[PDB]
Amino acid sequence: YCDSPFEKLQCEHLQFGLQDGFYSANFLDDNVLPETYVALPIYYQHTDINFTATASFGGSCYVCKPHQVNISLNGNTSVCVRTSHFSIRYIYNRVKSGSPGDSSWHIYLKSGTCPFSFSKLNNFQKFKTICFSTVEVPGSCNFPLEATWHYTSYTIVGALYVTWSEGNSITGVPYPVSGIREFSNLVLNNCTKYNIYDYVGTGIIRSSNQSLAGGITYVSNSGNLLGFKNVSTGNIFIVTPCNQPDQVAVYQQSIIGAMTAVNESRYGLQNLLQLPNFYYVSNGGNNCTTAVMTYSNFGICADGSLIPVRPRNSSDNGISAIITANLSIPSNWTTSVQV
Amino acid sequence: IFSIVNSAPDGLLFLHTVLLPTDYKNVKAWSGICVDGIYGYVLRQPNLVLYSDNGVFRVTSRVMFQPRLPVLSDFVQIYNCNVTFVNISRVELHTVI
Amino acid sequence: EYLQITSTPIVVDCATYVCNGNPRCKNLLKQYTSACKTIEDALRLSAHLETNDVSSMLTFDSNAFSLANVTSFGDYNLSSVLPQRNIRSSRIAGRSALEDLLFSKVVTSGLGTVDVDYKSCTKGLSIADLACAQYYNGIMVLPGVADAERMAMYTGSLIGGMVLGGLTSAAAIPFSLALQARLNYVALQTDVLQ
Amino acid sequence: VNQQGSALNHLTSQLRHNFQAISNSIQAIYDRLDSIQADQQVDRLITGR
Amino acid sequence: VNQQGSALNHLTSQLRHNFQAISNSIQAIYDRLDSIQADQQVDRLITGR
Ligand SMILES: *[C@@H]1O[C@H](CO)[C@@H](O[C@@H]2O[C@H](CO)[C@@H](O[C@@H]3O[C@H](CO[C@H]4O[C@H](CO)[C@@H](O)[C@H](O[C@H]5O[C@H](CO)[C@@H](O)[C@H](O)[C@@H]5O)[C@@H]4O)[C@@H](O)[C@H](O[C@H]4O[C@H](CO)[C@@H](O)[C@H](O)[C@@H]4O[C@H]4O[C@H](CO)[C@@H](O)[C@H](O)[C@@H]4O[C@H]4O[C@H](CO)[C@@H](O)[C@H](O)[C@@H]4O)[C@@H]3O)[C@H](O)[C@H]2NC(C)=O)[C@H](O)[C@H]1NC(C)=O
Ligand SMILES: *[C@@H]1O[C@H](CO)[C@@H](O[C@@H]2O[C@H](CO)[C@@H](O[C@@H]3O[C@H](CO[C@H]4O[C@H](CO)[C@@H](O)[C@H](O)[C@@H]4O)[C@@H](O)[C@H](O[C@H]4O[C@H](CO[C@H]5O[C@H](CO)[C@@H](O)[C@H](O)[C@@H]5O)[C@@H](O)[C@H](O[C@H]5O[C@H](CO)[C@@H](O)[C@H](O)[C@@H]5O)[C@@H]4O)[C@@H]3O)[C@H](O)[C@H]2NC(C)=O)[C@H](O)[C@H]1NC(C)=O
Ligand SMILES: *[C@@H]1O[C@H](CO)[C@@H](O[C@@H]2O[C@H](CO)[C@@H](O[C@@H]3O[C@H](CO[C@H]4O[C@H](CO)[C@@H](O)[C@H](O)[C@@H]4O)[C@@H](O)[C@H](O[C@H]4O[C@H](CO[C@H]5O[C@H](CO)[C@@H](O)[C@H](O)[C@@H]5O)[C@@H](O)[C@H](O[C@H]5O[C@H](CO)[C@@H](O)[C@H](O)[C@@H]5O)[C@@H]4O)[C@@H]3O)[C@H](O)[C@H]2NC(C)=O)[C@H](O)[C@H]1NC(C)=O
Ligand SMILES: *[C@@H]1O[C@H](CO)[C@@H](O[C@@H]2O[C@H](CO)[C@@H](O[C@@H]3O[C@H](CO[C@H]4O[C@H](CO)[C@@H](O)[C@H](O)[C@@H]4O)[C@@H](O)[C@H](O[C@H]4O[C@H](CO[C@H]5O[C@H](CO)[C@@H](O)[C@H](O)[C@@H]5O)[C@@H](O)[C@H](O[C@H]5O[C@H](CO)[C@@H](O)[C@H](O)[C@@H]5O)[C@@H]4O)[C@@H]3O)[C@H](O)[C@H]2NC(C)=O)[C@H](O)[C@H]1NC(C)=O
Ligand SMILES: *[C@@H]1O[C@H](CO)[C@@H](O[C@@H]2O[C@H](CO)[C@@H](O[C@@H]3O[C@H](CO[C@H]4O[C@H](CO[C@H]5O[C@H](CO)[C@@H](O)[C@H](O)[C@@H]5O)[C@@H](O)[C@H](O[C@H]5O[C@H](CO)[C@@H](O)[C@H](O)[C@@H]5O)[C@@H]4O)[C@@H](O)[C@H](O[C@H]4O[C@H](CO)[C@@H](O)[C@H](O)[C@@H]4O)[C@@H]3O)[C@H](O)[C@H]2NC(C)=O)[C@H](O)[C@H]1NC(C)=O
Ligand SMILES: *[C@@H]1O[C@H](CO)[C@@H](O[C@@H]2O[C@H](CO)[C@@H](O[C@@H]3O[C@H](CO[C@H]4O[C@H](CO[C@H]5O[C@H](CO)[C@@H](O)[C@H](O)[C@@H]5O)[C@@H](O)[C@H](O[C@H]5O[C@H](CO)[C@@H](O)[C@H](O)[C@@H]5O)[C@@H]4O)[C@@H](O)[C@H](O[C@H]4O[C@H](CO)[C@@H](O)[C@H](O)[C@@H]4O)[C@@H]3O)[C@H](O)[C@H]2NC(C)=O)[C@H](O)[C@H]1NC(C)=O
Ligand SMILES: *[C@@H]1O[C@H](CO)[C@@H](O[C@@H]2O[C@H](CO)[C@@H](O[C@@H]3O[C@H](CO[C@H]4O[C@H](CO[C@H]5O[C@H](CO)[C@@H](O)[C@H](O)[C@@H]5O)[C@@H](O)[C@H](O[C@H]5O[C@H](CO)[C@@H](O)[C@H](O)[C@@H]5O)[C@@H]4O)[C@@H](O)[C@H](O[C@H]4O[C@H](CO)[C@@H](O)[C@H](O)[C@@H]4O)[C@@H]3O)[C@H](O)[C@H]2NC(C)=O)[C@H](O)[C@H]1NC(C)=O
Ligand SMILES: *[C@@H]1O[C@H](CO)[C@@H](O[C@@H]2O[C@H](CO)[C@@H](O)[C@H](O)[C@H]2NC(C)=O)[C@H](O)[C@H]1NC(C)=O
Repeated sequence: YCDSPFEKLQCEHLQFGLQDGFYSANFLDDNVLPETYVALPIYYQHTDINFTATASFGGSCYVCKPHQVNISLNGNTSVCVRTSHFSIRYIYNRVKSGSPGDSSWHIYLKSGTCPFSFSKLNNFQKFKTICFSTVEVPGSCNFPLEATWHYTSYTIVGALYVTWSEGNSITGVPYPVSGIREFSNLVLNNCTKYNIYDYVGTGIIRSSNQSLAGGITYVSNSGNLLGFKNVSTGNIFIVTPCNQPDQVAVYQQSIIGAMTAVNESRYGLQNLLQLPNFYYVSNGGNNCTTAVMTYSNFGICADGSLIPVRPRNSSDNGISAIITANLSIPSNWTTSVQV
Repeated sequence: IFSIVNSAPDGLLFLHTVLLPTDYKNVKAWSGICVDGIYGYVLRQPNLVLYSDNGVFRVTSRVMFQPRLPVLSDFVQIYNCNVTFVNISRVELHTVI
Repeated sequence: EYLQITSTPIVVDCATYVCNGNPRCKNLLKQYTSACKTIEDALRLSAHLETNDVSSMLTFDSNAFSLANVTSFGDYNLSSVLPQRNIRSSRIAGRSALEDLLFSKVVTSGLGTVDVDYKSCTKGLSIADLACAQYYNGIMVLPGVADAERMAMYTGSLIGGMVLGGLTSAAAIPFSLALQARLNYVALQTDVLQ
Repeated sequence: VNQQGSALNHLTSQLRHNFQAISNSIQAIYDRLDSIQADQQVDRLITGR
Repeated sequence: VNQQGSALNHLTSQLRHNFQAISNSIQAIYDRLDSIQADQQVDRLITGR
């Protein structure tokens, strides 16, 4: 079971039991995160699109095929957007017979040939024109429709035909916020999933105050964001990832200490030192006088305490000089062997 | 002193043999003999020490301790007698050489 | 003359460099579990081997160290080389009067390989530096063994060894005489007055 | 010192080159396509890196 | 000796990685597709190896 702080290192490296030495560790966590969106100024205009499907059953055979199925977009056969924002759904009507007899039949969309997905169109995806339709037209991909009885036998019923063309004018929205004049959002102080001037990623956004004039985006030399700037003012913001890797030391099937970069306690360890370029977290004493592991400029001993490394003692006497004094000349000799 | 060679996995393994001092000895050194204040003698080779213990003069090396007796074939003439020399007259030169 | 004796150790992280902390890569890198398990150890083995050799030559002597003072060098003004004694800290000896002029030239322009501190790359409140910009990609630079102090204890123990003649326990011959013994090696000096 | 600097400056600069995929940022790949289609794209970057 | 062993252990382990093809074994490729279509797949492994 992957529950204990040490039981996770094995669970991460896919190994039953570990050797002695230093190991790298960075435990991620899957969760749900809020979403922020900042874009260049533009006005707001919205539209809504449904996608309904009603059915009836019971002709001669049930588990074979449904009797009839209807597909329509907003009641029409083709509807598309002259506006700047849109959002699409999918609705299956189960109150056709009053009593919900549709409990047995499952109907859902499949994955077609388009280079996107129906369920992820509401995200901040950008196009030029779309013009959905429910009839065949040349040059258009499609999403098939499926019907099944308790997941025994599958069949194809209909399809949804969609066109597009690359552009930067029409953007999808998760849901129609009403009463606003410029769609924007910003969540600070803990991890989010930002979409800022066509940049996507994760991190924490904090405020600051620096005196800089020029661009509205400071990227690194590897394509990642480091800080942007609100255009209607002078304040800037800072973006940093919220998961930093560490270094763990393993000795005799247990964790001795770690060298983190965050000023807090760690994976079962309590005490906290402060080295010149990082922090050290352990739970040992300070009375050890031995060494079992070695690192750049210090040696971690058995219980976790730090011990500095010492140089080697060696004494020598220089060459003799012509002088009227007292000298020292070797008298007896011994041998030794080196390899 | 010498060395020994033995083989190993795709290589060689040497076995050196060196010496190491254990005990030292204290010596009352000198720097040369100046006779009659003007004529002076010094040792030609720069690896010899002229010393004297309790009245007798001997010559040894500087790396090991191998005393022996001095001979006239080890001295050159270094005239004008630096001050920190041994004061001795020519009539008694045979007591050191 | 200048010689190079060591380089800087680099330790990299596989899962962070391959993708920036996405919790979905790790489900795909499991099929490559031996692809980068052989990289971290391949780097850390050489990084460990370097220190076992660099620290094996940097010895230290105590008696010869005490003779490195400027008062025991005759009339040869060598005071711009000897290490500085007191720094008002817990350091036996610091940089010399000449090393500072060397470090004022180049090492201040490296900006990405020397004495970086990782305690500040995790607080924000400013645009990230160049050194902290790489730490977000898993590249970490370990500290070296030869710091400012050990190099001032190994060099000072060699500069002070010249005046240490073959006298008794701790006597020091004048430096005007340490050259008379190094000139007789060439030819026997036959001049009474120097 | 210049040679030491250039080696890391070259290593950190190869994350910009997207291989034969949609984009060079994985959060964008997992934001557009579903789970069954993004696995054929992510490995194209993984093998290059 | 460890360094000598690791070099061959790394070389013999790169036959597992299938490139942008169907599988990492050529017999499987020729067992599924016809002759006119497997030639655009085999070369993707040949160039990598
Ligand atoms: C092409 O377009 C480019 C984009 O616009 C353009 O680059 C930009 O050039 C402008 C020049 O005006 C940069 O402006 C900044 O201005 C700051 C404000 O102070 C100055 O500007 C005021 C308005 O002009 C003046 O009034 C002001 O005088 C007043 O204030 C004085 C001080 O208080 C006072 O004494 C006076 O009496 C008066 O009251 C002043 O003149 C300024 O702070 C800022 O400083 C830069 O330079 C300093 C010295 O080098 C640095 O200390 C500082 O950190 C800034 O340098 C950074 O940027 C440099 C260039 O990129 C780098 O070389 C530096 O190393 C440093 O880079 C670090 O920091 C970056 C973030 O800032 C980071 O991204 C790096 O990775 C690195 O870590 C600066 O002068 C504007 O900043 C420039 N744009 C960018 C992005 O840098 C370019 O010039 C155009 N090309 C051509 C040919 O024209
Ligand atoms: C960028 O943002 C950051 C944060 O995001 C800003 O940092 C903060 O800046 C605030 C000021 O804008 C700081 O507020 C200080 O508050 C002190 C009192 O707080 C105590 O008491 C409260 C309860 O009342 C308590 O909650 C709190 O915790 C504290 O215990 C004030 O005393 C202080 O003012 C003092 O200093 C100013 C001028 O400061 C000068 O010197 C600074 C270095 O010491 C230097 O950094 C400054 O730039 C400046 O040169 C002075 O005016 C004050 O009073 C003087 O004048 C009166 C006459 O009016 C005179 O009678 C008196 O004798 C003094 O001569 C006083 O001495 C602050 O207001 C806050 O602490 C900061 N936060 C942090 C974490 O540092 C930052 O300012 C922003 N800007 C920049 C450019 O970075
Ligand atoms: C990494 O994180 C660690 C934390 O895990 C940091 O360690 C602490 O760092 C602090 C600052 O460097 C150390 O000082 C303490 O600061 C506390 C907060 O004060 C700051 O913040 C407030 C705003 O919240 C601000 O207004 C203020 O100006 C400061 O900036 C203080 O509360 C704390 O006081 C503690 O001690 C006093 C009594 O101390 C006196 O008496 C001692 C003998 O008893 C004597 O030895 C001391 O020297 C001193 O003379 C105590 O009264 C405080 O409150 C207790 O008592 C009241 C009732 O009396 C009770 O209500 C309350 O709950 C407490 O029980 C308090 O205990 C310090 O001044 C702090 O010491 C560090 N902690 C440790 C364990 O070392 C570290 O700094 C971080 N690293 C970096 C780089 O940032
Ligand atoms: C080269 O080598 C040769 C031989 O190999 C050296 O010759 C010998 O040099 C020795 C000097 O170290 C001589 O020993 C001294 O003997 C003195 C007595 O001699 C008198 O009596 C004899 C007859 O017995 C007579 O022939 C002679 O002419 C004299 O009249 C001692 O007094 C003297 O002791 C002195 O030093 C000790 C040192 O004690 C501690 O203190 C030091 C700090 O000051 C410390 O650093 C040391 O390490 C040490 O631990 C001191 O305690 C003595 O103090 C006594 O006297 C004071 C009054 O002055 C009194 O108050 C106190 O209570 C003590 O009672 C005293 O100052 C030496 O032991 C030896 O005789 C010589 N032998 C020959 C054959 O020549 C030559 O010196 C070497 N040259 C060089 C340059 O190294
Ligand atoms: C998916 O979509 C389809 C397509 O729309 C949909 O099918 C419609 O279903 C609705 C549901 O009720 C039907 O609505 C009814 O329409 C009646 C009018 O029917 C006309 O056509 C009759 C013949 O059509 C059948 O036969 C031909 C072959 O000949 C076949 O191809 C057809 O597919 C179909 O099976 C015809 O007999 C009928 O004539 C009547 O009316 C005239 C006067 O106009 C009279 O003189 C005749 O004697 C006869 O009575 C007519 O021409 C309509 O009458 C009916 O009325 C209901 O409501 C009133 C109240 O207003 C009640 O009083 C009455 O009793 C009825 O309950 C009702 O409106 C519609 O006709 C279907 N469409 C077609 C083309 O047939 C599916 O339902 C959709 N799926 C789901 C799950 O809903
Ligand atoms: C930092 O670390 C060091 C070392 O790691 C540490 O030193 C330890 O300190 C603790 C506590 O002070 C010591 O534990 C105590 O030991 C007491 C006895 O130790 C002395 O006596 C030893 C022999 O005694 C036995 O034999 C005689 C007969 O000969 C018999 O009468 C006695 O009853 C007893 O059976 C002696 O060997 C030992 O010497 C050690 O050190 C020297 C070098 O200095 C070395 O040469 C020796 O070989 C040996 O290693 C020492 O002189 C003991 O009485 C005492 O018992 C208390 O606790 C028990 C419960 O456990 C109670 O029941 C009892 O009533 C007492 O209250 C306790 O066990 C420990 O021995 C030290 N370790 C060493 C190696 O010296 C420091 O304390 C640490 N901290 C600091 C700040 O420095
Ligand atoms: C090469 O060799 C030289 C040899 O000279 C060496 O230089 C010496 O280095 C040592 C370092 O150990 C220096 O020793 C220091 O002495 C400090 C004392 O001097 C200060 O204090 C004087 C007053 O103290 C008197 O009164 C107190 C009681 O209040 C009493 O205890 C004292 O013993 C003493 O009697 C003060 O007069 C003096 O000022 C002099 O100099 C100024 C100019 O700077 C001049 O204007 C004055 O008129 C006066 O002449 C000076 O201010 C001492 O503080 C220091 O440390 C001690 O104190 C700390 C606590 O603070 C303790 O923790 C520590 O253990 C010490 O006890 C230290 O001992 C010595 O002064 C140097 N001498 C010279 C001439 O420079 C070089 O370093 C060598 N080089 C190398 C590379 O090794
Ligand atoms: C099984 O029964 C169904 C209906 O009971 C037959 O098919 C439908 O019959 C209705 C009669 O009201 C027509 O309105 C539909 O148009 C018919 N559907 C189709 C697709 O033709 C069917 O013929 C019977 N036999 C089978 C399925 O073998």
